[PDB]
Amino acid sequence: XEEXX
Amino acid sequence: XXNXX
Amino acid sequence: VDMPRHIIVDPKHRYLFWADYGQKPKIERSFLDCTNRTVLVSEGIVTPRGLAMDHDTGYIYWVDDSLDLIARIHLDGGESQVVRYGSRYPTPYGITVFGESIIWVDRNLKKVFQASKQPGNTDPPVVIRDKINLLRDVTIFDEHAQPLSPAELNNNPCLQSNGGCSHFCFALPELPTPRCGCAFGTLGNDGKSCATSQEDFLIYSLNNSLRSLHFDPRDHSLPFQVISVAGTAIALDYDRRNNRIFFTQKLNSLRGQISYVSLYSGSSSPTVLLSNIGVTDGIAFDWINRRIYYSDFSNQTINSMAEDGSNRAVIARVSKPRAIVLDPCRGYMYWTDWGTNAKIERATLGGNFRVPIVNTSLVWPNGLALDLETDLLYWADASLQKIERSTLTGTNREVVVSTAFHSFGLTVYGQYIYWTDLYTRKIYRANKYDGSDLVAMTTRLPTQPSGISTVVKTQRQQCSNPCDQFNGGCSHICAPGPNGAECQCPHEGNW
Amino acid sequence: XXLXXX
Amino acid sequence: CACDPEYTLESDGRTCKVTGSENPLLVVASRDKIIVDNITAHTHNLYSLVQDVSFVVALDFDSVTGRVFWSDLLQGKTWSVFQNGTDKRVVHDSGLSVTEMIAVDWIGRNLYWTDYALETIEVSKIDGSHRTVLISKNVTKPRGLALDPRMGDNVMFWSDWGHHPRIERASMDGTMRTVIVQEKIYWPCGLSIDYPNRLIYFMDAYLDYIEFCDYDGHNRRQVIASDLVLHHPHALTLFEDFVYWTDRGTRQVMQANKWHGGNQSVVMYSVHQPLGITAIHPSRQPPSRNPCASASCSHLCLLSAQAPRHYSCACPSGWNLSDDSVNCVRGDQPFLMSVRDNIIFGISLDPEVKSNDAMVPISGIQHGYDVEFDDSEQFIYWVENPGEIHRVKTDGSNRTVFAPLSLLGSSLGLALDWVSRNIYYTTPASRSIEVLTLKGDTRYGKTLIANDGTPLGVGFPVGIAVDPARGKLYWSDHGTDSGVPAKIASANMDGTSLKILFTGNLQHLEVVTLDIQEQKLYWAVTSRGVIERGNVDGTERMILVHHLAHPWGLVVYGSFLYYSDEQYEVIERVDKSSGNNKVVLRDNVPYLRGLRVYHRRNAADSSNGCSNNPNACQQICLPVPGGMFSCACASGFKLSPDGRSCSPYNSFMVVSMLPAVRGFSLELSDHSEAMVPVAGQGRNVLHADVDVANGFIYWCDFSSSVRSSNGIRRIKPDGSNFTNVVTYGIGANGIRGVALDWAAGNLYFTNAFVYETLIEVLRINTTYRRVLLKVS
Amino acid sequence: YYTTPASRSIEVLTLKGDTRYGKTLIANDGTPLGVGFPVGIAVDPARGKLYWSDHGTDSGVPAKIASANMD
Ligand SMILES: *[C@@H]1O[C@H](CO)[C@@H](O[C@@H]2O[C@H](CO)[C@@H](O[C@@H]3O[C@H](CO[C@H]4O[C@H](CO)[C@@H](O)[C@H](O)[C@@H]4O)[C@@H](O)[C@H](O[C@H]4O[C@H](CO)[C@@H](O)[C@H](O)[C@@H]4O)[C@@H]3O)[C@H](O)[C@H]2NC(C)=O)[C@H](O)[C@H]1NC(C)=O
Ligand SMILES: *[C@@H]1O[C@H](CO)[C@@H](O[C@@H]2O[C@H](CO)[C@@H](O[C@@H]3O[C@H](CO[C@H]4O[C@H](CO)[C@@H](O)[C@H](O)[C@@H]4O)[C@@H](O)[C@H](O[C@H]4O[C@H](CO)[C@@H](O)[C@H](O)[C@@H]4O)[C@@H]3O)[C@H](O)[C@H]2NC(C)=O)[C@H](O)[C@H]1NC(C)=O
Ligand SMILES: *[C@@H]1O[C@H](CO)[C@@H](O[C@@H]2O[C@H](CO)[C@@H](O[C@@H]3O[C@H](CO)[C@@H](O)[C@H](O)[C@@H]3O)[C@H](O)[C@H]2NC(C)=O)[C@H](O)[C@H]1NC(C)=O
Ligand SMILES: *[C@@H]1O[C@H](CO)[C@@H](O[C@@H]2O[C@H](CO)[C@@H](O)[C@H](O)[C@H]2NC(C)=O)[C@H](O)[C@H]1NC(C)=O
Ligand SMILES: *[C@@H]1O[C@H](CO)[C@@H](O[C@@H]2O[C@H](CO)[C@@H](O)[C@H](O)[C@H]2NC(C)=O)[C@H](O)[C@H]1NC(C)=O
Ligand SMILES: *[C@@H]1O[C@H](CO)[C@@H](O[C@@H]2O[C@H](CO)[C@@H](O)[C@H](O)[C@H]2NC(C)=O)[C@H](O)[C@H]1NC(C)=O
Ligand SMILES: *[C@@H]1O[C@H](CO)[C@@H](O[C@@H]2O[C@H](CO)[C@@H](O)[C@H](O)[C@H]2NC(C)=O)[C@H](O)[C@H]1NC(C)=O
Ligand SMILES: *[C@@H]1O[C@H](CO)[C@@H](O[C@@H]2O[C@H](CO)[C@@H](O)[C@H](O)[C@H]2NC(C)=O)[C@H](O)[C@H]1NC(C)=O
Ligand SMILES: *[C@@H]1O[C@H](CO)[C@@H](O[C@@H]2O[C@H](CO)[C@@H](O)[C@H](O)[C@H]2NC(C)=O)[C@H](O)[C@H]1NC(C)=O
Ligand SMILES: *[C@@H]1O[C@H](CO)[C@@H](O)[C@H](O)[C@H]1NC(C)=O
Ligand SMILES: *[C@@H]1O[C@H](CO)[C@@H](O)[C@H](O)[C@H]1NC(C)=O
Ligand SMILES: *[C@@H]1O[C@H](CO)[C@@H](O)[C@H](O)[C@H]1NC(C)=O
Ligand SMILES: [Ca+2]
Ligand SMILES: [Ca+2]
Ligand code: NI
Repeated sequence: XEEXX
Repeated sequence: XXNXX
Repeated sequence: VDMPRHIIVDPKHRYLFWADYGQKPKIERSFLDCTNRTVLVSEGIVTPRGLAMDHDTGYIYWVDDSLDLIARIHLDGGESQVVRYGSRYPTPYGITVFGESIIWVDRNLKKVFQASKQPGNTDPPVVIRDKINLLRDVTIFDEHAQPLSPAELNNNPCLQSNGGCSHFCFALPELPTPRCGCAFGTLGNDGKSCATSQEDFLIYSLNNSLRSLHFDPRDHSLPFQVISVAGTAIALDYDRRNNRIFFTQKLNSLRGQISYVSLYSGSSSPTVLLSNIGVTDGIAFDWINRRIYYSDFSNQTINSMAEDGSNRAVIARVSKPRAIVLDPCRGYMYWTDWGTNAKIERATLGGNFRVPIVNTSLVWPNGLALDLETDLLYWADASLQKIERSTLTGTNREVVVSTAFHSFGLTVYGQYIYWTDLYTRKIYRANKYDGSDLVAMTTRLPTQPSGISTVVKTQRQQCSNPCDQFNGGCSHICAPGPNGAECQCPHEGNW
Repeated sequence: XXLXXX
Repeated sequence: CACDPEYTLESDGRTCKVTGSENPLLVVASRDKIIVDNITAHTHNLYSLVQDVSFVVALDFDSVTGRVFWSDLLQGKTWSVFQNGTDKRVVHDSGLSVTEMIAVDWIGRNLYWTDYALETIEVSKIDGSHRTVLISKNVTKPRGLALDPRMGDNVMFWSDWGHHPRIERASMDGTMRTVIVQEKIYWPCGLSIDYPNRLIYFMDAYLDYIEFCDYDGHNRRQVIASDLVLHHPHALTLFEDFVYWTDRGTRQVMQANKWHGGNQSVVMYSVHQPLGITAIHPSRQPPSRNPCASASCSHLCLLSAQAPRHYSCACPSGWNLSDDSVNCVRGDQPFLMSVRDNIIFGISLDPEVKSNDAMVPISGIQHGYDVEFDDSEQFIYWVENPGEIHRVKTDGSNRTVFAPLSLLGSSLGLALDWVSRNIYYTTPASRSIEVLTLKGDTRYGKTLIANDGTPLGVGFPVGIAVDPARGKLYWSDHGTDSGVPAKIASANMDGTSLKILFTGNLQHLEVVTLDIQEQKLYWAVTSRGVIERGNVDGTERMILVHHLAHPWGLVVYGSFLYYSDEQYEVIERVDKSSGNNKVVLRDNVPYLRGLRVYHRRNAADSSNGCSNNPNACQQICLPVPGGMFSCACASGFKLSPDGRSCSPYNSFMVVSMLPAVRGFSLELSDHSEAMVPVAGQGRNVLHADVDVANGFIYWCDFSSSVRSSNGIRRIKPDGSNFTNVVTYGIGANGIRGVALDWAAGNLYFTNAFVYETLIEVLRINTTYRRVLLKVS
Repeated sequence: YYTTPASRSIEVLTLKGDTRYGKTLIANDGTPLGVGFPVGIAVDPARGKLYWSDHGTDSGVPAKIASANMD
């Protein structure tokens, strides 16, 4: 539940 | 497929 | 071989032009009925996308994306004049002529151009609009481009009351009288009215309909206008004396039905004979004894009825019956079984002395046809994909068409055998002796052609019926036989 | 089937 | 009745059978498999000839070596193998593209084929040594092909399904070309020859028939016609009173009697469409004397129907047949290399020649934009999408991937420095201009110019032109938002002195090019549809051509300028001083791209520092104006104080992006990549940390969906010794932070579980791992 | 007034009454004076003037600030 491409 | 009208 | 793609019509000169961009590209000119085909351009043309006409000068303009060429030619023929060509005309796709200027669209450049129609002009074209995606065509909407006065149309017929023609009015280049065309049936002696063919033709069943087709492959006129019916029409046979077609119907999963429809000018709704009967896969009419024979598949019975309905009787029990054919003048009746063992069976028309005629190499013998003119039996097996012929004894078995596809209807008339194919959705024909002249009678139909019959205006074999005399001595039902009239009892109980 | 082999 | 020596009359007195033995085989091409059918007595035995096939199309065999030849459509190659399955080796490794059919000349030892995309008929030796285009004149869609090499006939047949379909006959050297069948065909598909009776069998897929006819086209008969058995026949071969054909519509191989078309039966069914078929037997290839056994022809020696010699000498693409008519010389004249999507062609500079056979075509390109060449060694260079540069010789040999260009994106432009042996290219993805060395056995590459914020950096470079003497790069540039303007720019070839030459109404700027002799730049602007000129001084500027649609490529050679318009689908020649004499070279050519002229330029006519002083620099040499040279080093290395040797980049900074990890120097004047970039598949970087003493860079990957893409990795700044550091026990959210203790050798990191978070330690080069804190 | 970059036109629509009436004012002819790719539009009801910003095209029409009467 965080930042990815 | 099947032999029907 | 030809593929006409873009077609234009000229009511003034009374000609029909079209472009062809397949193998052997060309521009063709023809009458309004497509009967005097001539080629205008056939050299230095590849992929003519579109063509247009200026009526006041009588030139045909066309565009070649494969040659980057815009050219024009007179109606009467001669030499092609190059209007515009070169690198700066990559893909002209559509053209039109208005007054002194031509207007065309270019697919690559996404522009609609306007330039002088006269060849050898060197003025750069003006752009009407730009950045239009996927341009295909351009046409002029003007009264000047579609003249209506008789003087401006060279006294064209069909301007008043359709020239008196019932269906179609085709003018001819220099004649003062129009050639009336017929959508269905044949043109009468009156020369402007249409009636039924009054000749021999095929009939076939299709979804919701009974449809008609001429024997001549080069005659495209319908012998009669399509008859519309409720439910799928599965099988049909023709009654000469009353000029009506007896045909069967399929409703729901199991609700079969039998009806008849008249081919006279009345053309009323089809009159029902039975309802609530099982699915019926074939039907035959006895012209001598005036009884109808039909097969019920869902109920494993072949049964007989009078032409009025009335008395009904079982003729045989059969594992999977399809087609039936009758030979009343010799008292014999044939039918096909595609059950656990597939076989063709023969009995008297009373249903007695049942014997199998051919009971080897058969899997789905759907179709059956008997030829009285040569005394041979024909059948079409859908699993083996073959049409075969034999003597009525089944001795001289021969293939007549190998790879027949998924045969269902079969009939024979003159020198040819006609069959319906459920796989390709076409009717084919072939020579009845050796299958040589094989052509497709129909294009790929929109749904499966379910059964086929002839319509014959001449009486068939007219042997004397022994059953009329005191009902042939029987108490209820009687049918002709090899020796004498054979009695049957109704199915309403035990007899 | 369309004639082109690709 | 009588028959040829290969046959014997039977007791019937009118039927002949083969001499005996050899058990004739029938070989069929299905997409994945070459099926062999061994015709043992009356039955059939099916098995695969070869294990490693992608899409087989054509088949033929050689009776003298016992080899089976095939074309693979997806690989773009011709192969052969022995009939027993051993010694698989390549015949043509490049330059085929939808090769339709093959025919082996067992007497002349030659190999003929038809090609659909090239629209040619080509011939080569049975080893594929020498290649030329035999017939291209009126050829549109050649498919079927057959030969009669027996002395006295020496004719070839082919079928064309173009706009005017026909079957043509010609001598096997392509001289006496004539049309034999043009009357009742729509889709001619597959040909075969009955050698004993001298009949040619052909088929049609639209009219659905099989017919045979004599060599002159007269006595034609129908074998199978008006028969629903034929759906879409493709290839045909006959043997002993039978025809075997492949039908693509019904996907099965059929047999029938070759005279009356009866006795029809299936030989085999196929899951895929069966395309080619051939019957392997000595009967299928009768022996004859070889007229060219004693010939002195260099290169190809082709059999011919000419009575005296029955042979003619021919020579590959790019050679002239000398006046001796036995020897051939190299055609050193220039030719225009027309880059297109999916193929690069070599066309003659003469507009009257429409052959496209100046070089062996380079098929199988993807997203083709630009090209370069090195006349020495005769190599052609183009870039491939995945970030590679490929090479091939003008004769189709030595096609290999030369070197990897960039790990950060795909390159667009190309330019070759032919005296220092360097290649300059643009990579608009990473927005840099870099160089790569052609000399030596080891590849070295340096980013020369990068996108800093200033007007002088590259914004989005499209084209490159190099001037070996006077040592300047020129490039065309679309600019960037809030930085670099759309411009024509120049630099020293070492990247030192950035300069803006022209800026103005350039919006859809295309490739730049240079006329070295006149020292003027040329470029095209799509937004205005013009081609412009300009001095390299940046002073004089003018419009040369008007009213273009979408110029893509342009090149200046001699007194003429050649440009290709992608929207007009044309290649045109104009004078380089003005438009004036417009001449069209090619038209109706789709997918046009950049252009280049292959011509003789030598290291003698122009020299610079890097040519005068080889071995001065240990890695890269870059010339600069005034005849001097600058040494340089590959990515990850810095030039030593000696100005000649290379050393690892001791001081730089690390920036981490989600796609990659990259290093930049502290001194802003150095645009080179100070570290070999960590990129490629499986990279999703959150943070990076460094280990200066031991020379390592630690980073943590992240992946929400795919596991094993989570963890900590290490790598040296030179790109060596990649190793996973932490892999086990990563939380649902990955390692969210990394910190290295350079004194104690401890590595701190954070695990991010869904409702928990750990701080952990790991001793480097050691399995000891501990949790320090757990928080919620 | 509104711009339709999909159709390369500047159009008008009527607010008064229960029946809507719409017209296209300027389209993309070959000339630079036409509409290339309209982004913004500002109208001056008095003095009867209409102003728009154009991205231009790969054609005669350049990137420009253009003006026209509201007819
Ligand atoms: C292999 O075979 C090919 C084809 O037969 C030969 O190629 C020809 O070679 C000759 C000799 O080099 C070329 O002739 C030269 O062409 C140059 C370019 O000319 C352009 O303009 C002319 C029209 O004026 C066109 O015909 C031509 O296609 C070009 O567009 C000229 O600049 C050269 O001129 C120089 O020499 C002449 C003659 O002495 C002088 O008068 C001039 O002042 C000048 O010094 C020259 O004419 C010819 O163009 C080539 N043809 C092709 C198709 O490219 C190969 O030479 C041959 N190779 C071998 C070794 O056998
Ligand atoms: C975990 O394990 C890894 C190996 O898997 C270790 O990695 C090695 O770390 C050592 C650290 O010393 C590295 O050794 C260093 O290499 C440098 C590069 O050498 C090149 O250049 C020198 C000239 O400067 C040449 O002599 C040499 O041939 C090479 O061309 C050297 O510059 C370093 O020199 C230092 O140590 C030497 C020896 O004591 C002294 O003489 C010098 O003055 C100087 O202090 C040094 O030799 C080694 O390269 C690493 N190998 C790998 C595979 O990367 C990690 O260190 C270890 N992890 C931890 C945290 O300990
Ligand atoms: C599969 O079939 C091929 C074709 O028959 C076999 O190739 C042949 O193999 C033999 C034995 O190795 C070769 O014999 C040698 O011939 C040379 C003369 O050319 C002679 O000097 C040697 O002493 C030897 O006799 C033969 O040349 C070769 N055929 C060809 C055309 O090259 C192959 O061996 C078979 N595969 C297997 C696994 O058996
Ligand atoms: C084929 O025949 C069936 C009925 O036998 C047609 O079915 C009707 O379709 C229309 C809509 O097109 C419905 O409103 C009717 O209620 C349907 N009738 C029944 C009995 O279901 C069908 O349209 C025909 N299709 C074609 C292509 O001929
Ligand atoms: C297929 O039909 C043939 C037709 O003759 C059947 O052969 C007859 O079989 C009966 C019963 O065995 C014999 O009494 C006849 O003498 C046979 N006729 C001849 C002339 O052979 C045959 O039995 C049928 N096959 C099947 C499986 O029913
Ligand atoms: C095709 O099959 C035949 C056999 O049906 C092969 O010929 C025989 O192969 C066996 C293999 O052990 C040998 O022992 C025999 O001596 C062969 N000859 C004969 C006459 O039986 C034949 O080799 C096969 N064809 C190919 C080339 O695969
Ligand atoms: C290629 O095709 C063209 C067009 O059919 C041929 O040109 C024709 O040649 C014949 C003589 O063979 C002349 O009668 C025609 O007038 C020519 N037509 C035109 C428009 O030029 C040409 O000969 C063929 N060339 C080759 C090499 O086959
Ligand atoms: C197919 O092959 C068979 C042999 O396997 C041929 O057999 C002959 O067929 C005719 C048909 O009228 C018979 O009269 C002959 O007696 C048969 N001869 C023999 C020796 O069996 C047959 O001719 C071939 N098919 C065609 C269409 O000709
Ligand atoms: C181009 O490829 C050929 C092979 O097709 C190379 O020639 C071989 O080079 C190796 C080098 O060790 C020799 O051992 C072989 O004897 C050569 N001949 C063959 C037929 O393999 C050639 O070196 C390549 N050229 C370049 C510049 O890469
Ligand atoms: C039309 O076709 C007929 C029949 O082929 C022909 O005789 C006639 O000359 C043609 N043209 C005219 C003027 O009817
Ligand atoms: C089959 O015959 C039965 C009587 O035996 C009859 O009730 C039924 O209608 C027929 N077929 C159907 C529709 O099941
Ligand atoms: C590191 O890289 C060198 C050179 O690639 C290699 O020889 C060596 O085995 C590697 N060592 C380790 C521990 O990865
Ligand atoms: Ca075109
Ligand atoms: Ca077909
Ligand atoms: Ni562009």
